[PDB]
Amino acid sequence: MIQEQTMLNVADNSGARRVMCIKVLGGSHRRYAGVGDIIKITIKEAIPRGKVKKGDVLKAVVVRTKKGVRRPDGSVIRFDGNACVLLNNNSEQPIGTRIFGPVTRELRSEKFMKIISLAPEV
Amino acid sequence: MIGLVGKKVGMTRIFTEDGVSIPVTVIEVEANRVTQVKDLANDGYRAIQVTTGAKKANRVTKPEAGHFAKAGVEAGRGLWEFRLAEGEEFTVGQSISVELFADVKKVDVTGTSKGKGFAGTVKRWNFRTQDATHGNSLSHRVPGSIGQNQTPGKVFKGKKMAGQMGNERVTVQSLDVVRVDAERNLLLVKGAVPGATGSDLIVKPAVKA
Amino acid sequence: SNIIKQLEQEQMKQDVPSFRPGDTVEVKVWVVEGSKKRLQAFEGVVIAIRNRGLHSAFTVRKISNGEGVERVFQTHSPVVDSISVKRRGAVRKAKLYYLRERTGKAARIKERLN
Amino acid sequence: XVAAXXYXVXVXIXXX
Amino acid sequence: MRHRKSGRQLNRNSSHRQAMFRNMAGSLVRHEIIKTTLPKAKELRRVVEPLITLAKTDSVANRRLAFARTRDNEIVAKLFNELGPRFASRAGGYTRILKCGFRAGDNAPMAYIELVDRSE
Amino acid sequence: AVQQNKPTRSKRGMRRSHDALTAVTSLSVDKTSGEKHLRHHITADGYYRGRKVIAK
RNA sequence: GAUGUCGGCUCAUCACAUCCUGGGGCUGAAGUAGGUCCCAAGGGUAUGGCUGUUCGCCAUUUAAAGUGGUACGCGAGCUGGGUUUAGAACGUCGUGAGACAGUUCGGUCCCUAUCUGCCGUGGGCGCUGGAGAACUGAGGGGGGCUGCUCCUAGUACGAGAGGACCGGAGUGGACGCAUCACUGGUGUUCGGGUUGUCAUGCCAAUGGCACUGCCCGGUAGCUAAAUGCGGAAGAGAUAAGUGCUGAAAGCAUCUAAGCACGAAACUUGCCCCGAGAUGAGUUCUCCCUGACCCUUUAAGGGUCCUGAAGGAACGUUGAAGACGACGACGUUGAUAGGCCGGGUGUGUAAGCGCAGCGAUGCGUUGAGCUAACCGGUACUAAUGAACCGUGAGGCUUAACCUU
RNA sequence: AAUUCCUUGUCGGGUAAGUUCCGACCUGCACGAAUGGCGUAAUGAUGGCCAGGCUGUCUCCACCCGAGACUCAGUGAAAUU
RNA sequence: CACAGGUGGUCAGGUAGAGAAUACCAAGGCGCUUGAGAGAACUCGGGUGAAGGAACUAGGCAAAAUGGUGCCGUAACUUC
RNA sequence: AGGACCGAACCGACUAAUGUUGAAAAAUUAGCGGAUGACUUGUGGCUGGGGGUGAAAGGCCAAUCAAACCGGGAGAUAGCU
Ligand SMILES: [Mg+2]
Ligand SMILES: [Mg+2]
Ligand SMILES: [Mg+2]
Ligand SMILES: [Mg+2]
Ligand SMILES: [Mg+2]
Ligand SMILES: [Mg+2]
Ligand SMILES: [Mg+2]
Ligand SMILES: [Mg+2]
Ligand SMILES: [Mg+2]
Ligand SMILES: [Mg+2]
Ligand SMILES: [Mg+2]
Ligand SMILES: [Mg+2]
Ligand SMILES: [Mg+2]
Ligand SMILES: [Mg+2]
Ligand SMILES: [Mg+2]
Ligand SMILES: [Mg+2]
Ligand SMILES: [Mg+2]
Ligand SMILES: [Mg+2]
Ligand SMILES: [Mg+2]
Ligand SMILES: [Mg+2]
Ligand SMILES: [Mg+2]
Ligand SMILES: [Mg+2]
Ligand SMILES: [Mg+2]
Ligand SMILES: [Mg+2]
Ligand SMILES: [Mg+2]
Ligand SMILES: [Mg+2]
Ligand SMILES: [Mg+2]
Ligand SMILES: [Mg+2]
Ligand SMILES: [Mg+2]
Ligand SMILES: [Mg+2]
Ligand SMILES: [Mg+2]
Ligand SMILES: [Mg+2]
Ligand SMILES: [Mg+2]
Ligand SMILES: [Mg+2]
Ligand SMILES: [Mg+2]
Ligand SMILES: [Mg+2]
Ligand SMILES: [Mg+2]
Ligand SMILES: [Mg+2]
Ligand SMILES: [Mg+2]
Ligand SMILES: [Mg+2]
Ligand SMILES: [Mg+2]
Ligand SMILES: [Mg+2]
Ligand SMILES: [Mg+2]
Repeated sequence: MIQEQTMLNVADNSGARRVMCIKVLGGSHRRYAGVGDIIKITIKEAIPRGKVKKGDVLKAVVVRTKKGVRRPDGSVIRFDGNACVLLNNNSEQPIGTRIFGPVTRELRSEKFMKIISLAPEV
Repeated sequence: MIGLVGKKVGMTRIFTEDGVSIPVTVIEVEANRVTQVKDLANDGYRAIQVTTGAKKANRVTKPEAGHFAKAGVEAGRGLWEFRLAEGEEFTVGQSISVELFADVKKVDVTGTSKGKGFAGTVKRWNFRTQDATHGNSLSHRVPGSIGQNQTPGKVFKGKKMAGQMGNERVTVQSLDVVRVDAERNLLLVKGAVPGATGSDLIVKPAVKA
Repeated sequence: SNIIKQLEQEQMKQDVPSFRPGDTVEVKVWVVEGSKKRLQAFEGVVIAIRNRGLHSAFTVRKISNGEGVERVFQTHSPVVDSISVKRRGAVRKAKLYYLRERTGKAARIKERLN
Repeated sequence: XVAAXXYXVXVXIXXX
Repeated sequence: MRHRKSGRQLNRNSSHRQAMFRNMAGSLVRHEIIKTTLPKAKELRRVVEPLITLAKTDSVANRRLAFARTRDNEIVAKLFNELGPRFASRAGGYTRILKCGFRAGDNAPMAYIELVDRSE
Repeated sequence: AVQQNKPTRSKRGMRRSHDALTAVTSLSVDKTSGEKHLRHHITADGYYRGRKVIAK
């Protein structure tokens, strides 16, 4: 459950360290974004020689949440932190070339197939 | 089509081989016995009156006992009516079992919702609470304004206010039928239905379809 | 009561091994990618067990690729193929939620020698 | 406004 | 809502209620017949009767358990030496409530709660 | 907060239309003592349903 | 001889000069996308940064972020930041007291609801002998939103770039209703750890108090963040609009006679209430089959006998409840408590033995304890009675028995 | 600027976005030298702004423990008209 | 007013504690002159809270948080 | 040593909630400032109304203050209700 003002960790090598969600895209009065959902973000902390800089406004897809994901049998997978992967503002498509940490099977959708291939686990 | 009178046994789940858990409500549908058949000539409309279950003999009043005796059926715990669909004929004394729903697929379940007593506007009508701090004086969960000024000079009929919540007839539509077990007199439907455990339910084939 | 009990009993598995909180357990789960059905392993420490008949569940915590991951499994689901205890653990508590704020050496559990 | 400038600093009559 | 909830609050806090019923249980064991308000009598059954059930098996552990709940050695002795034996063959229902009228000072419904054996 | 007109004696009586008390209707008679008592309550002498309960 | 001001919050309601969604005409309308006008009020119609602001600008959304009326809606509903009391200062004006197209810091918001209204919930009487049920439905209310992807189809169209209508499928946002099987919250009525101190003679073991002393878990119930369902299709009559046949007016012409299409608006279809619908309805079943007097002689009064069906009261109570009400049960009995077995929770009690200088560990032992849960069981409490309610139910016409 | 009407002046910084804030410029409507000018370590229940921690302040409220409210018995006001 | 306010001086036990703070007690003194039930909305005084963490608001108002002793270590600036 | 520091008694009164026909004609609860001094407190004394006293608010002078209270001129005068 990510909303505006929520800070997230970055699970790629784009160069960002901390990002803040500024909009939950999708509909009028949409409250939360979970896992596969796309959000508008602003970069709060970044490394010196990265592809992105502090203050940049772009898009990201959530990959890990503390709330977690429910499965058809009723099971739930939870993580210790909230993480997202930065996407190009225009054509989505991950800016980074490496994915760090496990992702979930909710991402395989052709839109995010590149992420699945690069993820270490699941 | 006609429906049947059952009882809410409780909720459970059905694991499918695929690995999907289906939340189900167990409805005990015992045999429904026809006590009266309404016809256009005598009553002005077509319907069947049914009874189900059993009742203590000492609790059956003589007026009620006489009614059951004419039909020739044993006394049940109540009486319910079902409107007929013109192509449907039933006889007095006939027993109808849960096998009626063998190939129905979707049902509408009617029951009495659980009673919440006197409820406030926040709970009853989803009103937003006012500020908890920042100076608010004794007005955290109060309704707020209830009208305008002199022009109307009154409160309009239907204004959402505090009052009795629950304990009323409710119908949930288009519920998938999961399993029909004639041997055990059981009907499994996906999802929750109105009422508490032990409450009477009215199950009918879905109208929306 | 009796009716629901009977329905639930018919679906319960008869091979569940005995495990206690603190034990390292390996759970095999069916993963369906298209039409290919394979088995994936999830190994970690049992931190919670809900004993509730057909509705029994247990929570397993592991540190994967630098990230803490918890998975709540439904015991009698057909998705869970097999459960195997790898190591026995000695704890005093029924629920081990204190392990969420402990890492590395501080999160180690002593072995239950019986 | 009709009744401004303050009355009882807000409580009206007062005295008490 | 109080759906399916058990226990009377009796316009008291939790600690006060526990202490009051502990005293009342001792009074009933000692005198075998006490007069109180009808609501209090109904609630007392769920405190005294479990103590009599506990007393039917005499062991150090059980005596200490009874002490923890009553905190009176005279009461503990009577439970294990007299009441236990007297009610050995009775399956529950050791007390009887008899309604007796209304209290003069406040019109409170009153009742007499006594042990079934009595025979005083 | 307060009335604008004095309510009449008529409206006063109408409000008190529901203030009447109800009598007990029936008093039970003990089988042994023959003493009247409120039903399901012990008698003044102590008898209840024929038995001399209570020594007072 | 008082109608409290701007903005915010809460809660709204109507108009249509329509912002979105629906229908249509013209286009300097190829398609996609637009312009403009007509019909249409069913539903829907952002969150933040700055400022007391309304407004506005800016950032990022959305199908869209409509315009107005309602004492510029709403302080006996909330706030009190701005204006507009008494303190103080700056700029400015004045010889001065003081003052302002001005700035700036600080500065008590009262009311127990009689009536109307509104949301809920009862008592009385009526409905024409009394009673227990099931209904019919006059009438009233609720609901009515919409994105994206895929197929049709890279088809129609187009030099190319681009790129459809109509029709179908899937999956979302917001909103609503129900529910507790799951994931969770709470769980001062369950189990455990622990600090200080007091007490139970002391040891050991326990209890009180310190916010439940502080904490860690957690049963039932309640519940959302949890998971089921909904908005429809169809029908009728239409709006703008499009027509067919067709004169007046030998031609034309949608109209005058006649006939057909046509929208989220209207009447229905879906859900809930509903015979106080005084126009008080219908159907089924049950109960009562006695004598006498009197007078003003009639829908008259009284006496004795009788007391039905059913109801109420009382008691044990409920996933029902402010109180009434409503549901279950009262010995021919599982209604509540207890008790028995189980489950669930906590996590290996006490006592004893062993090892150790000791703190402590190990064995007995997954032990002991276990609320609201499940299945049973008359042990305790639901007393025989009494009370209310009667004794065949008006008149006038038809029809019928018996035309 | 506790002083600037025009005015949210202009430029720079901070923020995704800053009528407030900080640093500048000078065009000072209408600063200015004991009705003192400009600096200034320490101090302040002083005015303005930003950050970390923290949270039911809020998204959006849920449950629980007490005192009232509700029912019964005793006593028994008020403004207003 | 048998009113939750005000009123100078003296005395000064135990365990923990720096203490006349604070917690539990001693000597001693009290349970506050309406009670009994119930366990609705709403108000008052409190406890806990999934994910988020000032998005609230004129303003972090209120709440939450920090909190002890010993030792190590500590910037610009300064009237030292 | 100190109008030094932290913090009870003691003296104050910055914020919030409650209360506003109050428990109280200025309080209660939770926080808050000073706390060896220009400190605080008991008993008695002195200053009197165009007067006093005032680390100055037109503050205070017996719940009263841009001129106290009590009695008198006095049935002041009211082109007003
Ligand atoms: Mg206020
Ligand atoms: Mg106030
Ligand atoms: Mg409040
Ligand atoms: Mg119960
Ligand atoms: Mg009380
Ligand atoms: Mg306590
Ligand atoms: Mg006037
Ligand atoms: Mg007037
Ligand atoms: Mg129009
Ligand atoms: Mg319609
Ligand atoms: Mg207005
Ligand atoms: Mg008014
Ligand atoms: Mg204020
Ligand atoms: Mg102000
Ligand atoms: Mg002034
Ligand atoms: Mg002045
Ligand atoms: Mg007010
Ligand atoms: Mg729970
Ligand atoms: Mg000891
Ligand atoms: Mg047991
Ligand atoms: Mg049972
Ligand atoms: Mg700038
Ligand atoms: Mg700000
Ligand atoms: Mg000057
Ligand atoms: Mg000079
Ligand atoms: Mg100066
Ligand atoms: Mg007193
Ligand atoms: Mg006093
Ligand atoms: Mg005091
Ligand atoms: Mg003290
Ligand atoms: Mg939280
Ligand atoms: Mg949390
Ligand atoms: Mg803000
Ligand atoms: Mg805001
Ligand atoms: Mg604060
Ligand atoms: Mg605090
Ligand atoms: Mg000092
Ligand atoms: Mg204080
Ligand atoms: Mg100090
Ligand atoms: Mg004078
Ligand atoms: Mg004068
Ligand atoms: Mg004169
Ligand atoms: Mg005069």
